[PDB]
Amino acid sequence: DAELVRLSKRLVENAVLKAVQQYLEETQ
Amino acid sequence: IPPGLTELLQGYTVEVLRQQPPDLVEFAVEYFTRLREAR
Amino acid sequence: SHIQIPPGLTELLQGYTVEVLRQQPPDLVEFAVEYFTRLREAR
Repeated sequence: DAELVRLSKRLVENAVLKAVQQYLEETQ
Repeated sequence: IPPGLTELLQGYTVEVLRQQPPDLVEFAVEYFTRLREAR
Repeated sequence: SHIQIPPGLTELLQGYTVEVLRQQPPDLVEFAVEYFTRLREAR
C-alpha cells in the first residue's frame, strides 16, 4: 500500500510530464 | 499496472492544458464521461 | 516556451491512480466517472 502510493505517484508524474511535452510541441 | 492508464491520465491533463477549466474535478467528470460515451 | 498545470492536478490524478491500483476495476474510464463524481458530490 505504501509501494502502491509511490507507484501511482510515478505514473502520474510520467503522464503529466508527457502531457506538458505534448502541449508545448502541439502549440508551436 | 492496468493497460490504458498512462494514456488516460495524459489525455485528461492535455485537455486541462488546452481548455483551462476552473474546476478540475468537475471537468474530470465531464472529460471521462465524454470518453466513455464517445464510442 | 514554458507552460504549467494548476496545483491539484497531479494530486487529483494520484488519488484516482491509487484507487485504480487498489481496486483493479475492469473499466478504467467508467471508474473515473464514478471516482470523480464522488469528489464532486462530496461537499
